[PDB]
Amino acid sequence: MPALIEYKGMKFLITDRPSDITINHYIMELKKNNVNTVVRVCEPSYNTDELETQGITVKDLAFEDGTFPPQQVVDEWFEVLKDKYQQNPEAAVAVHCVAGLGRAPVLVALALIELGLKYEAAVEMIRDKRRGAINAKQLSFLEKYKPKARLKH
Amino acid sequence: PLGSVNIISGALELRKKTVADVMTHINDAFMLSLDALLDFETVSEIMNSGYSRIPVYDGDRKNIVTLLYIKDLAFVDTDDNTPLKTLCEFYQNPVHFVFEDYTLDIMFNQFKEGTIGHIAFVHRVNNEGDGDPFYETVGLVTLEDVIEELIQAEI
Repeated sequence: MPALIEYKGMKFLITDRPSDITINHYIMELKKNNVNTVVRVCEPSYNTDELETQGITVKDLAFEDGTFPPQQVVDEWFEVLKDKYQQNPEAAVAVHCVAGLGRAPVLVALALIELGLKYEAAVEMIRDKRRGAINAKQLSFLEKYKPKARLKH
Repeated sequence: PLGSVNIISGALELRKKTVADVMTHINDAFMLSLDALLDFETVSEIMNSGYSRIPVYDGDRKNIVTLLYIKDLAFVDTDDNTPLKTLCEFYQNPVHFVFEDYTLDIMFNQFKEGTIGHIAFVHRVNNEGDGDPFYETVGLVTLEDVIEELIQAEI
């Protein structure tokens, strides 16, 4: 289940956890959205070799379920975003937690906030393409997060 | 059928209903577990369910992961006791989800377009249990379900 969020040239594909049963159709959805990197914010539960053969690299940035990402995760998440946009600005970055409803949309929200959107605008933009995509606790920390244009160039 | 009812008029009235009004609830549906083996008893109960598209779940019945088509069973050897997972890993039948408030007219057109197949599963976002919100399947709707709704409603 994909969802393409795009703001100021940056493209995010909020997917769910791919399975070995349907990994082929997951790869085509990535290629259809020009996705080279998949950021996994849940525990690993699928084979990563097949994705690597098709050019899709997988980055593990997991954290506790239903919580807010630690700073080390936020910094690395912004770091990999700045690396991929400079490598190919037309390339989208895929992010997935178990169902693409929690930890993955929160990272996209932080990126949208770092690009100039208020947290309520970022959350609404995500929920416009992904119904029920943030819990109240993760929202309680999105409202306290302070950006500083960490994705300026 | 049903007298060659006007599909245009029938499809218009489908806007007044949603998938939750014609879906088969997950407790009433015939489904297969991913760990099931395709011996003769299993193949027989699939052949006698009358369905051509069998939902396949993993762990919980609500965790639907793929689909089994009767065509996928044509060339299996019931003596081999072939695991259903081995079959599903080969065919990799995709699975598509909609929400309960999805109106039948949009579902009817999406079925006729063939972008998602002819069976759609109905899920909801369960956000009560602490943790990330997760999807929970509650039922399934098919193109045949929409057709008989059109047939049962000729004026």
